[PDB]
Amino acid sequence: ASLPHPKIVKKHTKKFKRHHSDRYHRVAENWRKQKGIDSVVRRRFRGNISQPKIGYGSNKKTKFLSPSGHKTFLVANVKDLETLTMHTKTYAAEIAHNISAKNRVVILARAKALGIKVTNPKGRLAL
Amino acid sequence: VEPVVVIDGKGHLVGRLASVVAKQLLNGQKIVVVRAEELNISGEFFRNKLKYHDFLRKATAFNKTRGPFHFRAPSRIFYKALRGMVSHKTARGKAALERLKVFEGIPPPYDKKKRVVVPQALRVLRLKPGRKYTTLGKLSTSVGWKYEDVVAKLEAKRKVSSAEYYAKKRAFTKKVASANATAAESDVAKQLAALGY
Amino acid sequence: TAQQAPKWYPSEDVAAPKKTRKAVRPQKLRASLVPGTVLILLAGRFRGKRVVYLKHLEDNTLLVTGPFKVNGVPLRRVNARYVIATSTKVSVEGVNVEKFNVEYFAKEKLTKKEKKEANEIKTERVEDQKVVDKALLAEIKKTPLLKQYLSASFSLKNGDKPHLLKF
Amino acid sequence: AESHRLYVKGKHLSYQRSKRVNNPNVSLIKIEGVATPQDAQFYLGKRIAYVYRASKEVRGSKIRVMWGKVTRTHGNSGVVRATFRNNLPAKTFGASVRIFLYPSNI
Amino acid sequence: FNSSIGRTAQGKEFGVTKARWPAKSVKFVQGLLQNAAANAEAKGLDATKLYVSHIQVNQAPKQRRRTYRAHGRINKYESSPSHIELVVTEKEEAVAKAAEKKVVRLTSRQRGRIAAQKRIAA
Amino acid sequence: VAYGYPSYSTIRQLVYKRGFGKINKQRVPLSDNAIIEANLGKYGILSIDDLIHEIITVGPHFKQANNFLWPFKLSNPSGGWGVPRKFKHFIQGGSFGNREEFINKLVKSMN
RNA sequence: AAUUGUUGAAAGGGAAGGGCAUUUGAUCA
RNA sequence: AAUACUGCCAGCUGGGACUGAGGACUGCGACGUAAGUCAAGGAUGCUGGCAAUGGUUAUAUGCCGCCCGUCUUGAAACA
RNA sequence: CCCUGAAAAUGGAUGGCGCUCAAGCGUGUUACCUAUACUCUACCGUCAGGGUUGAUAUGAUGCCCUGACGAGUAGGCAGGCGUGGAGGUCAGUGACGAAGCCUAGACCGUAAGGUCGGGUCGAACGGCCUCUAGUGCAGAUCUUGGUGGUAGUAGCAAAUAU
RNA sequence: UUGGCGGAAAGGCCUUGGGUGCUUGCUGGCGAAUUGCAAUGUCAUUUUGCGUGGGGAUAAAUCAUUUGUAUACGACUUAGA
Repeated sequence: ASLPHPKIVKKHTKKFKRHHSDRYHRVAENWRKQKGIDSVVRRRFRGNISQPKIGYGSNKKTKFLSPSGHKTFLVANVKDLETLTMHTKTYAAEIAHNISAKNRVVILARAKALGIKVTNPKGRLAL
Repeated sequence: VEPVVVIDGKGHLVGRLASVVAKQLLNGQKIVVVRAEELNISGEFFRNKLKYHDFLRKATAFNKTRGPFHFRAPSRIFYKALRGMVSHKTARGKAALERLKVFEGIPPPYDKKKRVVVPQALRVLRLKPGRKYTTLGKLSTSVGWKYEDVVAKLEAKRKVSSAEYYAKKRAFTKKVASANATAAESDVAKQLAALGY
Repeated sequence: TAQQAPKWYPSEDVAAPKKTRKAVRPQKLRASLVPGTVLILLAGRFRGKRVVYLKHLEDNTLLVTGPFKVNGVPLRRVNARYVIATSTKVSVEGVNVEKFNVEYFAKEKLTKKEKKEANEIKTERVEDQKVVDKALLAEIKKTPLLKQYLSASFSLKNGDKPHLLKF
Repeated sequence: AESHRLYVKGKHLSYQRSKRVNNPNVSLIKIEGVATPQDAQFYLGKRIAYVYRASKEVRGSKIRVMWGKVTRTHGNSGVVRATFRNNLPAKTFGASVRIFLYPSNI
Repeated sequence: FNSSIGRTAQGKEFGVTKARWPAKSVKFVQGLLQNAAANAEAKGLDATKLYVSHIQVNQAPKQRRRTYRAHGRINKYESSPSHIELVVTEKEEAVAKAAEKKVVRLTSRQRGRIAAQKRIAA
Repeated sequence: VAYGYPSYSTIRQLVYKRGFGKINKQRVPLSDNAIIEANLGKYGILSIDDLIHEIITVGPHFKQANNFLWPFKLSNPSGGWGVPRKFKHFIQGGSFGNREEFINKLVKSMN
């Protein structure tokens, strides 16, 4: 139930990790630009990691688009769900982690009634 | 084409043969080299003896057991020549090396198989007439090889056996040629000649 | 609200495609492909088996025959890129191929859910095949060794180079 | 018939590479019986198949094939350049692949 | 933990060359083994098929002490207490029910091929 | 640089293939005579053939005709430069220097 | 978290760690 | 006379690879006397298979890859 | 061209293997391989030249068209993520589970970061427009706490002896 | 199945007589399909365990004690139904 859109292509499907993250525990897996005078990553040698650049972006037509073709929208109540009544073709509901099951079931029922796709249907539900 | 290619070492230049065999092994063809003691190298015997002495001089100072292993057998010399050509450190180079089998003389599992020569690595086809060459067997036995007589006796016995086999094969071939000649001058023969085969 | 509001929503109205100036034209077959030509199939079940080209169907597949008293390939359609046309040719004059057409070979798309997890031919198709092959062998028998030639299957031997072989 | 072959033997030499930089997207295939580009300009556009075998059945068969096509000629020894849908695992530098005769123009 | 320890021939049966004969650890392990045997007997498990299926030794909080060194320096002289746990089980493993059916997906060409083999072979 | 006397055929090929104009300081491709007439009609040039004529035969408005055309961005020669070292004179065996009528082959190879 | 013990998985011819592409194993809509 | 060499064709044609962007019409052209058509300001038609492709991670393979930060013209340094 | 002149200390350098009508040397001619170089195309960002209140229809800081460019230390400017608090709003979430932690599970964004699935867990927490700062760590022989290789190792040998 | 040759890595080769098939050397008959325009369209070999029949025999090493041609411990060398 997605509008006709061009095939989503990603110029870099990998994750940009900080240098020496796998070497030192203090260095977390969050990108930080190397500002050292003799940093090989900063000097962009051959065989090292790749810094994020402006060219690694994505097409604006297929930006913020899930693989199912529906944009992700965070909802918290039935009133929030009513917002995407005439925009179910491009936006998909997503229940946040702070909603209990007693409201999750009602939200799912309303989404089914209004034909709104939910990205997390099996959330906090009995197995 | 052949799964295993047997190459004779007679009258073959060591460097050119080593390059050809290394290229074939990297391509992925199984190669066995026989009679490596008859390999010929350009230059004089004294020249190659001095070169081998210079190679022998190289050794690790602190522990000579960890230095370069100067193998003396002609087959091992050929193997070292090919190893200096193939990247033995990599797994692909290791596989190419295990694809190689170098022997002195004609082993029992290879005497009864066809032997192949390399036309682009032969002394009689590359070296200028009148140029001085040497024998790998003589160089090895002057450097320290100690099995020159054993391989010579084995080669003589194998040559006698192969001569008897070739006498029998020549008799059979003469009989087959006579049979083909008798079968010729027929309608099938004329049709085959018209169609080429 | 976890997310306040999207300021502008894209309109969920589909846009018609622009008019395309891409017409269709009949396929131009190779000069070596002419009805009555002996062909060798490269891909499929009946590969290597030798067949005879009869008619060019409108769906850009050649109508081919494997006359059933020779090698057993049925009257089928074959792609132009999976056939080699040999030099020898047997004419197909007097053999009617007007009945065969695209809707003759109806797929009748198989049912979806009920798959062949475990465990036929039409008498009309058998009749058309017999009618064709009768005249096919009637003409083929005029020249020697064609029957055995077509019964045999093509194969590549050692030392055979296709770029120097005149098929 | 003892022989049932409808393809041409080929050897996977290596990728289109340089002294220190290699490109896995394009490979080099050597064809037996071809020695010059003049006769190498016949197996162009043909489909090359790597037919390997695994120990786990995927869809009823343990034999899996990787498909590609011949793009152009590489060198004067008859070697050709090949582009595959999935690049070869680089462990097959010398493996035997099957170059089919389709699409056939002759 | 066999760095710079002596070698012996009593450990040849295990394939190692460096082995020792601990005393306090052996007594503690034997006591806990007898406790586990008593627990199993109280529960109702016969000792015929009882085997030690799990054991674990962790490091407990250290009992800090003091030592005296040269030039009036104070150093670190604590102990390394052990937290020991073990589980014995009755051994019983004859056979299982294997895996599920593992339904395979068959292409139309594959189905035709198997049909041909069935029709041709007896 | 390498420079030489061009011919009518190579001039026409260059203008047809890589012919680009300069309108409003922009590189607008020339695929119709209307743009050429609009941007050069004051000088009597109104078609691509007229522009080619002004290029081949130097006339009163050759300066404006050349200034209207964007410099041609050619590729590397298809058949190669033909010399082992480009940075040597043509008499010395390189692409550097005047090539006279030989520039036509190089230009068509690069175009 | 540093550190440590068991279970389950992988690798280990004088290091490990990373990037470019893929096979195989595990997992995933 | 023919041929070698160079240059031209707004002469024809065989084979192979990459790319499919734009989304009712607007303009410049051709065929067609005329309806209408077109390779003409960005690819459509038909058909086949499946309901495996692909994402994350480990190993393996071919190639590349010196230790982070500072001082310095010069750092990885035996600073 | 080659040879004597021409002798330095760990064992080694046209990179080596090796090469002799060379795979050495000078010159003449073709084919072949490649740079983040050149030409075209797809996408992102920046700049420039413009169109678009004749609307229900909102963001003219919005949308669209065309062209050109995209390196970089110190440094400047601009656009954004996140943290502790305050105002307005979501008559926001939550003991049927808020915060926190774990999670070679998944999604979005080039990136800082955000979100979902599961386990532990037990009372608070979040989005939007702004204001405020004791607001982001990888080092400073940085301050405090804890923990590893060394390492079950050195050692537990003066003072006659059990 | 009879015999012979081969020790370098022989582990293979030749040969004698019979049996079991095929024989496309030549001439006929029969069936080939509904696998759908190609989707490797298997039949080869490298180990481990399991199950079925025939066939071959019922052994050593280490620790423990001790010996000394031996030694830091290892290890070597011995012995004791």
